[PDB]
Parts: sequence; structure tokens; C-alpha cells
Amino acid sequence: RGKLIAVIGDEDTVTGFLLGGIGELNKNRHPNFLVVEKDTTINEIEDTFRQFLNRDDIGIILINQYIAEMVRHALDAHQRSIPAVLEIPSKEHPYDAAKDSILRRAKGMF
Amino acid sequence: KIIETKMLMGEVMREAAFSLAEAKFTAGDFSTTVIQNVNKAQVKIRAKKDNVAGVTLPVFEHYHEGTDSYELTGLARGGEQLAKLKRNYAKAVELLVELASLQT
Amino acid sequence: SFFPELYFNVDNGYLEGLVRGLKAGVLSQADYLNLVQCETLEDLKLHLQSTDYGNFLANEASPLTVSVIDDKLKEKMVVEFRHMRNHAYEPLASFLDFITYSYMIDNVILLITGTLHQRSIAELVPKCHPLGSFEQMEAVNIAQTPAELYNAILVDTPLAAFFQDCISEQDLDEMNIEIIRNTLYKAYLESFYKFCTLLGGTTADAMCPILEFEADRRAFIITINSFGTELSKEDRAKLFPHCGRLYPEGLAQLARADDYEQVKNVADYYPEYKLLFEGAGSNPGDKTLEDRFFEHEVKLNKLAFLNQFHFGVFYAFVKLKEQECRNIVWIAECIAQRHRAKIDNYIPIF
Repeated sequence: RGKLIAVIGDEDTVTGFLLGGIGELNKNRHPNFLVVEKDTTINEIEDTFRQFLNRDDIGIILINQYIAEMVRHALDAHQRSIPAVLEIPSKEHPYDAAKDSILRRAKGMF
Repeated sequence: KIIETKMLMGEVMREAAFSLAEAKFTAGDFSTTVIQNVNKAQVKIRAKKDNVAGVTLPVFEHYHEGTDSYELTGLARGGEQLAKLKRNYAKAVELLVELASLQT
Repeated sequence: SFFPELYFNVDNGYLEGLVRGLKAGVLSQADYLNLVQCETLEDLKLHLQSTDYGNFLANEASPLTVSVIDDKLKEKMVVEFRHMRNHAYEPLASFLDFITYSYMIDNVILLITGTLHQRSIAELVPKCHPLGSFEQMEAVNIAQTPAELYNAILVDTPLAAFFQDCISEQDLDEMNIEIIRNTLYKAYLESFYKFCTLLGGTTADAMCPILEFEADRRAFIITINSFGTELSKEDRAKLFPHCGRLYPEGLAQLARADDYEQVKNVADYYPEYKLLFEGAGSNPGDKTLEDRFFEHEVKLNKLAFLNQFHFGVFYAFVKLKEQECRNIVWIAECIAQRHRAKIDNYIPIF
């Protein structure tokens, strides 16, 4: 009931989670997810990112790292805890490690 | 504990990504149907309180609400691979929920 | 009979030579081995360029991805198909239309659902499978009105006859989308089979065995996958095609079955299938049932080229290359994801 998990990522990432049973339409026919394609621009990602951050029914957001870099300024601008944003490796992009939001919050972590 | 979980997340997501490729191999192009055919969520997250000390910390807890997900045998009827794929990501989500709670 | 082997090459002579000449270019086992011995996508391209495949990734993004290899391969065979489909006459073209129908069926499922959930046609068309095409209007600019799409389909879209099972729109809103697509596919397969039997020569004997296999394949796989879902046994039976070996007797047992073992027990009555369930060891690190079906289907599609005077060579041609595309992408995916131990999961195409 309480909170949904929003996903902003590539075609396979979103498809996988949707099969995972996560994601749904609100009463306004809005989807708590975005598929980011090669033709998707920065304003589209940022607008979606912001709407999830300002949407009180979301909370955890799952994004691809390569996207995290594309709109990275928005990831440090918001410092809260409901909107926990987790950065994941895309099907082909390589495993994340550096530029983790948390490793930045705490500079004492491997 | 945050880093140990992050490392596991890598291994778990890799397996799910491969499993998706396997489902695609059999099914072909199911991704369009899944993305368009979305209505209700089966997984939702509830807030819970963790009394770490005098300070109380907000944590997420996985809630298996139970509303049925889409059952799709339309593409090559590759139900076995899609079923394993659902489970692989479902497991990934639970780990990610734990992961978000750790960020707080 | 004396019906074939005479007029066939009068109009279809060129296409028969061309399509077999195109088949001659399909990757051999030796070529797949060269593709496996790469471990790099750039080397994969270079090795693939050794055959009729290649030179299609040129002028694309310097990074090589799976999505590019997948799309490009599909495009290659679509172009070759359209070429042969355009240089063809009604006696053969109608056969080819059925092949395209299978893809149109999936595409119209996409046109609905999206129409039902306010999506514009222009947004949906880019995700439709090629050969669907839908050059006709009225299906275009439906104004997100399900009634307008339903009427345009009845009128302009060749699949109108198939929708006779799913009608009045009420069916579109009340039926589960997957039941609608499985129902339409049944209608397609039943009509296409009958068409092949109306062409009661070599084509009927060369083509029907493959269609009959697919029909029985659907019954087996649907029954198993349907176990874990919510579906009336009778409604499940309604989806079993009648063009196969299970139709006389066998579907009744699958319709009642609630277990994998009961489905296998049915196969036990059909050695051609019993061997498949025995081969489908289903171990945690072995091949499964779907894999054995692909291997059998390809064997049949290869045997299709033992007849030089029929239309079934074109059907097998498309399906055989589709599996070849699956095989090539599989290799690219195994490289991209670095799982070399899983490389030998392609279906050899001889």
C-alpha cells in the first residue's frame, strides 16, 4: 500500500522489473517508470526524476548508473531518505562501484 | 554492511540480466507487451520504524500485497523462462529493498 | 500426383532457385564455431563478414551492442523476404501472406491494448514487427477509438476473417489480451493449414507436417505453462488447434491434465514426441522442452528443402533464418555478458 518503487532505466531493465511485479498506473494513468532509449534527452529524464522525487507515493527509485551520470546533479541536489535512489548496472554497461552516492556521503568507505 | 550488500547486488543483477536474455532467446520480443500491458503492482513497500537507539530510524519493509502479475505465454509460449525471469527479478527487488533501507 | 513438377517453375521457377540460393548462404556448423571462437563483439563482426552476413554494422555507432546486431539481422531477412514477396504472383503470394499474417496478428494485438489504454497509433507503429506494415489507413488515425480500430480491421485489414471468433468489441474488452491473441492464432493456423491442403500436391505433403507439429507443440506447451495460472480447463481446450495428431484423441487428456507427468503420459502415445520429453532432461544445467522443440522444428525446416516443387520451402526459409537470428544474437549476448560456458545453447541449422 504505502510506497511504490519507481524505475528509470533501459528497455531490458524496466521490462525485467515489471515482470518482477513492481510498477503500476496511478489514478491519473501515469506510470511509475520510464524507459530510457537512445533518443531520450536530458530534460525528459530530469523531468521524470523530479516528478518521482516530488511524488509522495514513490520513495525508492531504481536507476541505471549511466543515467545517474546523465542527470547526476539531481542526485546530489536531493538529500533525503524516502527517495532512496539505488544505482544499478545495465545489461551491457559494466558493474558500478565508483560515483556511488553513498560512497560520496561517507568518504571512509572502500 | 552497505558495501557488502552492494557487492551482492552486482552478482544478483547480473544473473537476472542473463536470465532475461534467455527469456528473450525463446520469446523474441515480449518487452513491448509487458511495458504496454501494465495496470496493478504485485509488490509494494511499507515504512516501518527501527528503534536503533533513542533516535528512531525509518526503514523500508517488503510487502507482498499479492495482486496477480500479468501471465504471458504469447511469445513462443516461453513460460518456463519468463517464470524463472520473474523469480530472478523478484529476488533482486527484495535485496534492493533491503539495500534502500541500508542507505538511510 | 502429376499435379506438381510441371507448371510450378512457369511462374515460381525464379523464386525457387533464388530462395534455395539464399538458403545456401546460411551459417554452417563450421561458421558458428568461428563465431563462438571470438569472445569479442568486434571480432564477431569480422568473423561473420566471412559469409553472406556482414557489412550491416558499417556506419553504425563505434561501440558494438546486441541491440544493433539483433535489429540488423531481422532487417536483413525482412528485406530478402519482401523482395521475394514482391516478385511473386497470387498462386504463391497468398501462401506468403499467411507467413506475414502470423506477424500481423502479434502487431494488431499491440494496436489494441494500446488503443484500449489511450495510446496513439503513431506511438505504437514503431514497435510493430516488420511485414505487418499496415499501409492501409483507417487503422491509422483511429483517434484512440477502439471502435474505429475494430471497424478498420474488419474492412481493410486482411486478418478480418480471423477476427470472426473475437467480435463485437465486447470480446475485445472482456477477453484477456493473451486469450484473444491465442484465439486469433488458432484461427490463422486452421485456415493456413486448410489452405495448404487445398494446394493438395507436394506442398501439402511437405508443408502440413510442420504445421501439424506446431499445432501439437502448442497443445503440449500451453497445457504445461497453463498449470500455474488461472484458466478454465475448457477455455484452455478451446485454444488447442485441430490440425495435428492430438486432435483425434489426446487433447482431451491434456485438457484434463493438471500435471507435467500427465502431459508426458500423453506424449508417450506419440513416439515423435515421447523422445522430446525424454530428451528434455530439465536438469539444473541441461536442456529443456522448449529447446528440444526448436531442434525438432529446425530438423523439419531443413528436411523441407528435400522438395524442389512446393511453397513450403519459403515458409521454412523464413522460420529457419529466424532461428539463425536467434542463434547469432545468443552468441553476441554470451559475449556481452561474459558467460562462455553457456555459448553452446544455439540451435544448429545444418
